[PDB]
Amino acid sequence: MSLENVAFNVVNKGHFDGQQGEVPVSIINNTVYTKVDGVDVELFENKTTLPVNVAFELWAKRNIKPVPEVKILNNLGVDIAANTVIWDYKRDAPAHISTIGVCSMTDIAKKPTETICAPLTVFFDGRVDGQVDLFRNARNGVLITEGSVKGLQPSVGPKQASLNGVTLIGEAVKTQFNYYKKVDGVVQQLPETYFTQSRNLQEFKPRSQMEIDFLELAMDEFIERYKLEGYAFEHIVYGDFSHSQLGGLHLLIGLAKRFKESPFELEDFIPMDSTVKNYFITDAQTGSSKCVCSVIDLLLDDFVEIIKSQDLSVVSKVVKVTIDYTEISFMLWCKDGHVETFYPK
Amino acid sequence: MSLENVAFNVVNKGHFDGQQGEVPVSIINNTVYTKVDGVDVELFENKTTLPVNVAFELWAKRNIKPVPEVKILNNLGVDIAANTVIWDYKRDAPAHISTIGVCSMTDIAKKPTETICAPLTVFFDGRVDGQVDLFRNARNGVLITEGSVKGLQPSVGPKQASLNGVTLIGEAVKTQFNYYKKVDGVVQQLPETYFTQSRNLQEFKPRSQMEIDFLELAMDEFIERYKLEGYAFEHIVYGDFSHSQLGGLHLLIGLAKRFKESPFELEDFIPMDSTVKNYFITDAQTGSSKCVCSVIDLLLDDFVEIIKSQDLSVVSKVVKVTIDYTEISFMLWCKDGHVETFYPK
Amino acid sequence: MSLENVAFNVVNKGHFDGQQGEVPVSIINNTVYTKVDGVDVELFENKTTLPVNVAFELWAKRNIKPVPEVKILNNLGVDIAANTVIWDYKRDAPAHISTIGVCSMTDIAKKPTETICAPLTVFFDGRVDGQVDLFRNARNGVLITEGSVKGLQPSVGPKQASLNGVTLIGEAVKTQFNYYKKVDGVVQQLPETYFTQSRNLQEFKPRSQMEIDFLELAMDEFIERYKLEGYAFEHIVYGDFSHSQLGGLHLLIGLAKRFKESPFELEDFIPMDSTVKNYFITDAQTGSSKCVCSVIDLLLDDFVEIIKSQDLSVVSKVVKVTIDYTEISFMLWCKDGHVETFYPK
Amino acid sequence: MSLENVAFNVVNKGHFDGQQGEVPVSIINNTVYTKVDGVDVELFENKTTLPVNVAFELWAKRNIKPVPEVKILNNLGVDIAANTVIWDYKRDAPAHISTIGVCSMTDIAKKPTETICAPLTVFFDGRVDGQVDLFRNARNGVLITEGSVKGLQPSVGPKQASLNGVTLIGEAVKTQFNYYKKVDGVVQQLPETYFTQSRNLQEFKPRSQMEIDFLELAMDEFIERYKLEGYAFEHIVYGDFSHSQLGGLHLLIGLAKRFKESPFELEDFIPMDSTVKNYFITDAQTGSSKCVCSVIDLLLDDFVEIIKSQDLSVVSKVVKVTIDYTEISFMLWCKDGHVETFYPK
Amino acid sequence: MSLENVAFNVVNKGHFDGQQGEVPVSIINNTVYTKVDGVDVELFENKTTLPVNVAFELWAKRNIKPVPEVKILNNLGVDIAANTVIWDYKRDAPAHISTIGVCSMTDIAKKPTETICAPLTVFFDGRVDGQVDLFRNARNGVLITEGSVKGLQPSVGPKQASLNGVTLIGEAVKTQFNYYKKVDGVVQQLPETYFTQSRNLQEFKPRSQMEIDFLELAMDEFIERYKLEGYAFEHIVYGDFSHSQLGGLHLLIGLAKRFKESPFELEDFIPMDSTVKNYFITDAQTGSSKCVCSVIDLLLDDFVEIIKSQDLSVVSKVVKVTIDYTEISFMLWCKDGHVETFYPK
Ligand SMILES: O=c1ccn([C@@H]2O[C@H](COP(=O)(O)O)[C@@H](O)[C@H]2O)c(=O)[nH]1
Ligand SMILES: O=c1ccn([C@@H]2O[C@H](COP(=O)(O)O)[C@@H](O)[C@H]2O)c(=O)[nH]1
Ligand SMILES: O=c1ccn([C@@H]2O[C@H](COP(=O)(O)O)[C@@H](O)[C@H]2O)c(=O)[nH]1
Ligand SMILES: O=c1ccn([C@@H]2O[C@H](COP(=O)(O)O)[C@@H](O)[C@H]2O)c(=O)[nH]1
Ligand SMILES: O=c1ccn([C@@H]2O[C@H](COP(=O)(O)O)[C@@H](O)[C@H]2O)c(=O)[nH]1
Repeated sequence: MSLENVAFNVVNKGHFDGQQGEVPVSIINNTVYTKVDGVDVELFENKTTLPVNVAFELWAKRNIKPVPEVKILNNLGVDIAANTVIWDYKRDAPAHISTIGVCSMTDIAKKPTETICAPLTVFFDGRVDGQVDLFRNARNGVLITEGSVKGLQPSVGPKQASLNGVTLIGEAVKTQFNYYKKVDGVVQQLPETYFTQSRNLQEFKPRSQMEIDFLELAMDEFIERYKLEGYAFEHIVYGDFSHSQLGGLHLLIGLAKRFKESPFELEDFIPMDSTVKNYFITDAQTGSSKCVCSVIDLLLDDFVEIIKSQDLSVVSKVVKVTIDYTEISFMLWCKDGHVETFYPK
Repeated sequence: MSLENVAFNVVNKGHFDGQQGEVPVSIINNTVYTKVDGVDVELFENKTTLPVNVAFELWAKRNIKPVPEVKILNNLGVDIAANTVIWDYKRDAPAHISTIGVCSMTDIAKKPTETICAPLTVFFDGRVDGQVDLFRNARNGVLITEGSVKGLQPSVGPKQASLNGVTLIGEAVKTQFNYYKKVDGVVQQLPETYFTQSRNLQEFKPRSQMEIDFLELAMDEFIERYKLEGYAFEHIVYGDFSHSQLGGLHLLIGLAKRFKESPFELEDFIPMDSTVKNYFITDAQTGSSKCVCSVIDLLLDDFVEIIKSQDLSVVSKVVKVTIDYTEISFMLWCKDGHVETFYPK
Repeated sequence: MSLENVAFNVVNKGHFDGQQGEVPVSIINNTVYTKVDGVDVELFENKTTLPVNVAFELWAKRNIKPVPEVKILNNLGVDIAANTVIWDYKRDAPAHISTIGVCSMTDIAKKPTETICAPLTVFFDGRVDGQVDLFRNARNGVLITEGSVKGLQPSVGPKQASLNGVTLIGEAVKTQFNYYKKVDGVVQQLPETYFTQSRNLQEFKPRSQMEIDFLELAMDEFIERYKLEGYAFEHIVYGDFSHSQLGGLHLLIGLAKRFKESPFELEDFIPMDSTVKNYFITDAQTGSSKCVCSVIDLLLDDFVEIIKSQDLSVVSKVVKVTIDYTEISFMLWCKDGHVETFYPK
Repeated sequence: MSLENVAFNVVNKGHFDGQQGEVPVSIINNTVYTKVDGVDVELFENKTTLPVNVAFELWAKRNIKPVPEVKILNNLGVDIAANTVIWDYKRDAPAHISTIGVCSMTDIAKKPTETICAPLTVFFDGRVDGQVDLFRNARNGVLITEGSVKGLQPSVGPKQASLNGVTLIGEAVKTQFNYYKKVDGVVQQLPETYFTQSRNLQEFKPRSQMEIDFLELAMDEFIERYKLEGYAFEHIVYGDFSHSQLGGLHLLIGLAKRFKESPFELEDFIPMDSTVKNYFITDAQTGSSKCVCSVIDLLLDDFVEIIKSQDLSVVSKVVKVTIDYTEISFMLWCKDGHVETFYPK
Repeated sequence: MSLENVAFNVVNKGHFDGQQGEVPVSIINNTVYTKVDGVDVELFENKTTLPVNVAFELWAKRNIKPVPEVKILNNLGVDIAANTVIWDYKRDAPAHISTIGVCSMTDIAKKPTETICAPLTVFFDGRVDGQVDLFRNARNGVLITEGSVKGLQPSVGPKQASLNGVTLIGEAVKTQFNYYKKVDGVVQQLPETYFTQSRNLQEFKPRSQMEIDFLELAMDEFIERYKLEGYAFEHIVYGDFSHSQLGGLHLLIGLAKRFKESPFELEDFIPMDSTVKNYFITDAQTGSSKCVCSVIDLLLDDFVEIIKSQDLSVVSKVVKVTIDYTEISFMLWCKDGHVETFYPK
């Protein structure tokens, strides 16, 4: 292993591919350059808190197959990955602080069977040879596979996965994984869970007829068709832009509908991958704004199921919803048997 | 006050909100990070010339209500703000070098009544309690209010204001201010003035029928309808792209019309907020370019009034137009009683 | 806890003392400044690989009582300290990567009784209340005390200790500790050991009559008086400067004698605290030099005991000597029953 | 003015001398280089908080004649210098944040007669032509001269001054100045004052017979000869190294006597020029140490006068002594009519 | 070749030694670290203008045998070295900008026989096999050897050379070289030359009886013994400290004599190796100072020969003296047949 060999692979293979060779490398400030035909070409700018030459090596060795989105791994308590780097593209940094068998500066072990790895919840990838059996022996672990594992009940994960920073539902490649988890040598039954949909504002695409209806129909028409009167969708989902403080607007599909008609600014003041996102939102059309607007991307059909499964008889309470394998707390406010607002915290 | 408490407020409230608490903070190079669930998340990248921890505190304490655009405050001679930070989003830096009662590293005073503040033109905000009366006592000051001030004649400011970096005409919030100014204890009569419209190229929206006509009609049709023959609109407003040096094109609406049909590059080589902007422009379609193209965004109706109020009998002269409370100099070139060009300097 | 409060303590108490207060702080590049009467004064320059604000906090909280030299702790396998920072003054950095109950960015636990601390060999300091009993309960640990511990046999440590970076034999303060060690809940019997003396070239002071004799007597006289003929002291201790490659010179006292008569340069190319030190040495008088000259500071009486306890009948072999609780390997070369050279590796 | 012209003067004249010319300059990180015969030579490393090219210009234009030590100017309330830079060699930075007529980035005025300079206490140097008369007209100012000023009573300053960072009593050049001060146009009578002597530990030289006696005589002999029994010189001046906490040792001459016999470490944790200095002291011989040891360098004859002019009848009190034109507070502790300790704060 | 292999050699061999291996390396800012037993140890701090990883490689590959001082190579017009790095310890940087066969980022050729090397004056080292014959074939070159070269007349170089930054007259190693030079394929006759002695102030040691006499005798006694009256040694060599501007003092031995009696400060404002050095000198005893004091270190016997070989009949003139193979210009000032001053420029 060598910095110059890593650069050679990046230049010739697009990432670290284990090829032999070296190229000349310059490091100046926080950027790595290589000399290409007499001129310097930037290969990598370190945006991490690691040393530039270390971040470069971890970046070059990132996993380039579809992998679980980082929010899923965090929610499952994954501490470290077995013999790979999960690159966190939202943070432009490794998803995990340490490595196993990846890099001499960051390795805590060469193999996940060493004792130092035993207390950590290690992520194992059943697509790599041998890792399923390592999971059967590991004390703490999470395993994904594309198919069945003998003697283990799977929990079916989300349909989408991350490929080189692109979140997608795979058609030429499988992105739908079974999930398994062990704690202290004991296989866990992962809970029934909803999954977030991981869409974004500018390219929001509906994924069900109900979501199509939400984008196509007027507000009162949609709530009428699906008999959603009294659940405060006008506030919660569509948003209330009538006052200086922006009311509601907590579901991504609701932001998408407003955005497609009228633009607004979202300051992502904690920029990481998480099931619930908090934005400093400023509506450009009205001047309505809100410092902390919590936003979750559930499939609209799923959100309706959740809200229709709540008792509306109490002024305020916390509602727990298992999402992405974690319990998300929602604030439910009601008045006279109707929803006033309902937002994730 | 404390760096870690500022970070706590940013993480939990989107900005500094006076809440008690602390979170762990890392500073590496010119970026501030906080540790969130075992990983570092970037909270702020310093693009200012202040120390990173100082810029972070001023940024977190920026004013998040609608405030006058920085170009107005500069034109009014404002030196410093009373108990707030005006963040200059065009420069990504504070609009003013010093503060009053904001930050221990940058404070020159805790209250604007101290003698050190007397010679400075201090900006007071009548929406904050007590500040109107501070203005009545201050030696040098500018005061904005949303309504009347007893015994003071107001100057009506622009319709738009800046909210979290978004320039807008408020509908749910008031952005139209009265302006007052004192110099050496004496209230000034602010001059009659036009106002720039603060629009941008990509999202340019007409704001009058004349501007609608400009975008909808052909060049000769528009000049004919409003009887503008001989005022060189073909050159000044529409632009002349026939030669290697780009001719004219000095009004934003004229750039907008060309841009909507044909893209071009504008290098903003002095990136700050100012009434007149200078761009290094390169027309992609023709290759016509100009190193310094001065561009002003007046409402088209206002620009027509201005140019029709000039004598066209002289080869060249400087025309003074009060705009944004400042005197803008225009170059007027005429030949045989017609305009040849007319551009701001 | 807060950066500004740490700076307040540094300015007012010389280190972190738990006092309430704050001062204004600036961070620019890798240096921390505070404003003192209108000007900036540097408080700390980060020479560590930690973030500047983190290194500053660990530095301010360094232990300022006599503590074991870092080489002893390393040799004893200490991984982390209980509720203190051992500052490594040779590296100008913390001696240990993590902390317990010191600093939010670096803490792995608030108390050493947490499970995450169990596999680490934690250093406990019996001078601090409660820590002896924590040692009795800890799974892995090293404990120093100034006196007896009930039911535990002590190993008497070196006479000297480090106080604010000053290695000294205490007269007004106790620097002589008893040592105890536990591995997996079992108290260890620490081995019989020599100790290095931790002296330096420029201020080398003899500590026994034999060392006095070495500095005072001529080479042949000293070897004769203590009947050291055939042990190659002429080479090993005095040094051989007759060839382009410097021969021998492996004991600090031998460097001291040459240095007091004739100066030379020692490049400390791995600058850390360790029992054996390696120097790139250049003799200024002769031009004799050697890239790797291993140097150990044993009391001369101790080194004579060691070398007189070796068999000299073999051409070459590795000799193991327990020093500072670790086994130091020496290379022993002999010819015709006499030493040729003998140096630590 | 130009960066490259400044570098030309530095290379050819040792400082800025107003010569015409330019040399090639490179700025990389915080260091300025120039190319000299094909290689880069470092000219200046910025240790200030100013921009590297700005600090370089102020450094090159530093005053290279004898000037008052910075501690005197600070004590006199000087805010800024007229047409010069006082370089603060203890901080390796300008003594004053702003300049007058020195540097375009830092100038607040070109001449001290401008209104912006009126509220500042401006330092004027009577050796420069015209500055005495500027002082007669300035509202706030301090003036030094080498001789009489018509109609103004002088206060005789210290014998020593700073020349290129060297504090000296001039023999070939005059370092003894008259001082004058104006506040709001009114000449002040500067108070009777002692002066500190500005000596250092390693090169401490006695400057009176009493100081000679202190270094030459034994402790009891000296106190006896000058009849100083009961004034706790044994504690205050000689120092008490018998306990873990170092007792007393508050006069530089007392540190000098110990240091000449036995070395110790002084951590200067607030590194600036000031009348009273605070050190984190560790005595190497005994291990006695103290986190905050306040140290003042008075001429011993002066300190005896001060302490013999105090009432010793009270347990504890604050004693005010005018020194370097400022009031220094001393803590006086007495028991049964004798001094227990007496130290500056 | 590889960064990590270079670090391995540095850690294990003190410099680059061609050994196989790798160690983990971190680069942060301008410093290279390696992890040694769980902690980071600084290996190299870049003070050059090259990229940190490039400077590190050139530093590790520096020549560690005695080599000509850089001032000699510069004076001989050497542009580049054949298959080695001459490290310039005065500048802490490579003596030459480019390399031949050393480092991929800096190499301009792998062998000096390539056409790109033909116009450069390449330094060849006859101690390395094959390089003498390369010199016979090179178009432009300088060759040093320890002995005779067939068919070439040598010029005997200085007695001293640089070994790892230590300038010395070798006793165990040869530092006295023959010099040869070729320009456009033609061997040059190097001129008769004096050599500077390369001594320093603090450790100045006389090297002849005349120099011994200078240090031992009083000023008038020495000038009398060697009949030097009228050559202004009182001014030129001893220095004149009677006025605010320091007079004379242009020979290092003269600085040494003053320094041994009385200290002064020398600011080396162009820090590089050169035959003539310019210092900003401040005399601590008198306050006499001079911004540009040119200082040359000739053996006193040599300087007397030079000055006694000048005509003293003219007010002022430039005197050319071949020194270190270059022509040094001296200013000679005379009055009434005696020297007034005589200093190098
Ligand atoms: O985690 C949070 C906290 C607040 N809010 C929004 O901020 C306001 C909180 O009001 P209050 O409960 O502080 O009165 C509401 O508009 C709510 O939608 C969120 O979206 N998420
Ligand atoms: O402040 C300026 C200066 C120049 N120009 C443009 O640059 C050219 C100036 O020509 P001249 O007056 O230098 O000949 C014209 O095309 C004019 O529109 C501007 O827009 N603004
Ligand atoms: O760890 C080491 C390795 C080598 N040397 C010195 O370097 C030389 C090693 O020679 P060799 O055994 O490589 O032939 C000897 O002078 C020896 O003293 C040391 O001091 N320490
Ligand atoms: O400004 C200060 C404060 C304390 N000390 C020293 O620190 C100790 C203060 O003790 P106490 O008054 O806090 O008990 C004494 O040894 C005293 O000499 C100083 O020198 N200067
Ligand atoms: O290259 C130089 C230039 C000047 N000086 C010194 O500076 C002064 C130059 O005076 P002047 O010839 O500028 O009058 C003299 O003291 C002279 O010794 C040098 O040493 N070297």
